Amino acid sequence: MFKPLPITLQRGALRLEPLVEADIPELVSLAEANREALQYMDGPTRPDWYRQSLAEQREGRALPLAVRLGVQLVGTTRFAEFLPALPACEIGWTWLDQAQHGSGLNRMIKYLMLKHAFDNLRMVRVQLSTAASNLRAQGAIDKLGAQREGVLRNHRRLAGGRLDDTFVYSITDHEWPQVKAALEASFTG
Amino acid sequence: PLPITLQRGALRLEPLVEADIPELVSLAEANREALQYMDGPTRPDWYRQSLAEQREGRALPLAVRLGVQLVGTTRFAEFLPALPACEIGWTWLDQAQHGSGLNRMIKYLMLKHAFDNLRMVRVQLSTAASNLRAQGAIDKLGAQREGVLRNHRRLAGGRLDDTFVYSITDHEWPQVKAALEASF
Repeated sequence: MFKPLPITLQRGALRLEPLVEADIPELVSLAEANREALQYMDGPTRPDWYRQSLAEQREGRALPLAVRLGVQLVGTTRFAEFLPALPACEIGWTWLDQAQHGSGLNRMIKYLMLKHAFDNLRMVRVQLSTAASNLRAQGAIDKLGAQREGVLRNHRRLAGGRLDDTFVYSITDHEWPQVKAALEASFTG
Repeated sequence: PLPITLQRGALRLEPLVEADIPELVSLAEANREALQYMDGPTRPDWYRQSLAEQREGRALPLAVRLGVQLVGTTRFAEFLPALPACEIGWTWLDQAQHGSGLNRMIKYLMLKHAFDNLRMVRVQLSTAASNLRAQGAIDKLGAQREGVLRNHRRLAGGRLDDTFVYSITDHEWPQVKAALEASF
């Protein structure tokens, strides 16, 4: 019996709050201005993508989050692919407005969600995955301390519809205390 | 995903229906011993769960018949419609078919349907890291190990275990098909 509940996470001006329908126009618009950075995820420029993340939430298959800095929307991320009997999930489907590319915002987001996943939901496993072609995301997930677990062939389509492989990484609950220590050792006080 | 009938001589795979569940549960209870894991074949809700996913477009569970006789079940699940891709698994057969090769011909029929009818680019298979038997059967299919997912499943007694994930791409399918055919 695992049922995910809505969560807001904060640190300073950074707030992760449950995605609602009233956010979709602004997020779609911001994603479109970030079209070229989104070449490795197919969906964030279409309104349907956010409606389907809300549908999955309605069946308790996801907790999609809007990312705000102060008042302004800045992007999205989600917990998803719940394995309720473990419990396990996946974190990803993240994008940020290019004004935040390289400020440690992405790493702070993964930290907040990882901590919530392991410390509060007692996940035994958090999966992270990305396109085989998305080298930047592979390096950021490695620096998280996740371990690559495999490469799934012909497993996703990029923005043009080209077939790509998927790199799959995970953190287990027993290694999380070490991962957590190293992540918080990396944050500016 | 849509209902469908796959056949090969006496072997027939057809969509699972609620009316088959009593006989399948009963037949698995006669094979209780031979089912360490999985958890499922003795539980009617395990079958109804798969029927429910089918109404949501997420699984295609099949009754396995030899002639008119129900001998087991198997399914397609984990659909990725944009690729398209899926997983085949959740197979069990009563012990009269143990070591008879029916398992591999079932996989042959299912893999044919996924690649040659549905034109999938990826068929996934997986098993517990502790299930050495199922690993050897998957190897002999020619499926290539792709990943080891840690803490990815609970075994029948509840303990955490890793999952070995394998796949067959569409380009490997010709050779997989020929090697399956040669072994019949």
